[PDB]
Amino acid sequence: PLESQYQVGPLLGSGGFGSVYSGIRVSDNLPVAIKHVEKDRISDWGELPNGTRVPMEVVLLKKVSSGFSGVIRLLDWFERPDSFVLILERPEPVQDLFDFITERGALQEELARSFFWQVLEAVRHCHNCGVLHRDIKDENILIDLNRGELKLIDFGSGALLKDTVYTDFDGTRVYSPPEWIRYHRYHGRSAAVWSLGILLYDMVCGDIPFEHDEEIIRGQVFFRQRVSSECQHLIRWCLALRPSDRPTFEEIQNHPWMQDVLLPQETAEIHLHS
Ligand SMILES: O=C(O)/C=C/c1ccncc1
Repeated sequence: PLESQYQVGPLLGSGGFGSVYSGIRVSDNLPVAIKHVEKDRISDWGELPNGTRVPMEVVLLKKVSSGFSGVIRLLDWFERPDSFVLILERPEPVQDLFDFITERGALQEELARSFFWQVLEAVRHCHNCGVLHRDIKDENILIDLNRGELKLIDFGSGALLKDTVYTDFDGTRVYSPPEWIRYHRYHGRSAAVWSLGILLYDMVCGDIPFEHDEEIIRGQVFFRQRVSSECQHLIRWCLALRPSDRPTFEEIQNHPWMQDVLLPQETAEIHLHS
């Protein structure tokens, strides 16, 4: 069973992740996303509770699979001779944060607060399940427009979470920390916080703060839009040059700028026009 089980639709995305199609589960007309990954382009693999050799991506997705709606749910997968096919949940209507920001410019702080908070809950969920996403960015975040709920997608650059140093990286350079640029070394959590600082800046300014390696290393933050003093403080904190000067997830969520977040649904009512 595979072709009879899913009705394949139009292509959604095409990148370093691969080829993702809109789909419909023939069983109950459920909206799905059908992701194809070529074996030759897969650089690291693991194994399941019993399992054969599957892509790390599948390992990581199964580990964060649950009722929690903050991380994309892997519903099924198939192995073909030269590829793996991932059946993922698809919200509907949906828009990714990159497209959302492109369309609307810098986000109001209240909306950025709601979105960032949900990103924080989702990443914490990953870390708790032993999974490090390592490609946190606007493109890897879907917005369920009706419910006001965000979903982390694309675990294709991820790894098991560990407390020892990482010497490999294949996420997005412009979201990577100065210790990666300068040394090819990072730790998971502190590097995740850095990329979260980039994302937050992206939300409130409508573009990322650094384009080139030298800017990343210099770590000097210029605000191109009006941003409140506390948000600027949180952003600069996440983007501290020294990894150990960065806030913990707890400190991020305790920060004064993070107080009084909207519920996702209150968020959709106010900012998503539902
Ligand atoms: O996990 C991914 O790489 C992509 C997931 C996804 C889910 C719904 N729509 C588009 C992409």
